[PDB]
Amino acid sequence: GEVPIGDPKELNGMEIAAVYLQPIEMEPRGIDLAASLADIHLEADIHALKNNPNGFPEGFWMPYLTIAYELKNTDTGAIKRGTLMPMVADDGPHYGANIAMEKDKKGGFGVGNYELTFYISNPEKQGFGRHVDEETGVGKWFEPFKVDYKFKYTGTP
Amino acid sequence: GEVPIGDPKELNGMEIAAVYLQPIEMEPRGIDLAASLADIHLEADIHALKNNPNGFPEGFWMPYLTIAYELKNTDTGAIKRGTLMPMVADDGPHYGANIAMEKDKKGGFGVGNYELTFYISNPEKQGFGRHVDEETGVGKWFEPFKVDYKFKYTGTPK
Ligand SMILES: [Cu+2]
Ligand SMILES: [Cu+2]
Repeated sequence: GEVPIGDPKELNGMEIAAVYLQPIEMEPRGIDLAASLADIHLEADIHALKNNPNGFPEGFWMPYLTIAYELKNTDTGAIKRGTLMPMVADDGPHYGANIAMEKDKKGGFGVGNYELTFYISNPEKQGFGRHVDEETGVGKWFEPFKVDYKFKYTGTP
Repeated sequence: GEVPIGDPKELNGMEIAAVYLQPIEMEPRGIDLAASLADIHLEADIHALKNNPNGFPEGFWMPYLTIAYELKNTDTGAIKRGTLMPMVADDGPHYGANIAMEKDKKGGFGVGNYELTFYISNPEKQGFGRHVDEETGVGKWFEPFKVDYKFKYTGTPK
């Protein structure tokens, strides 16, 4: 039961898609917003394309990324920011966050039209290395980038 | 190319293999022992088995693991320890380190008989999360564990 967000993008060797579903319970506790405080779980699905230039096998999950988001209700003008955290669910690893929409104390994050932006930086920021020898080496990582989606939020699932 | 260390182990929903190669030039610089100062590149290859209890599809690389190693020359008694760091090569991600063997004059790390031990802790130690709700959740992570290999080190591959 995942709601697609906008259209997926292909860039920097990766497919980058967004979905939301109902709030989830994550361990370790005290990091992700508690399920009962949230209205959605937002996920970024990020996997390697064919011929990924940093050596990741097609379809592999892209690990050690730093991902921030911005969510804007274009009807009300309300904007929030946060980060997506790496975690695993029954359908495998992803980057996600529980997010208050209707339940956000500030208001303005209810049913309506939204723009979602991911701000993504490469794994080296988190100490992940790459071979650069002639035999087994791989190319440079992408510079930090953003991807943008548009979607209708129809209410908490 | 790659020299296999011992046999791969299937444990805790993962296949856990060890290999060594020639020393590898890594980026970013300083993230590991310089290739020129090393004799081997030690790698741990760790992927999900079928029916992985923590949600990982078969074949996927297991990320965010903490992998400490101990390498012991059982002939000489020489021991060294370190950690294998996550990185990617043209055939995919793994955990690795450049290691001085003959070049290490602080111990007897020459050609001979070795025991290699990996001490492996689960992704939660590095902040990686898991769903635990009924609908989308996965099983509990393994407690820290060790795997042991024996091999003959014959010098840098060439
Ligand atoms: Cu999640
Ligand atoms: Cu390596």
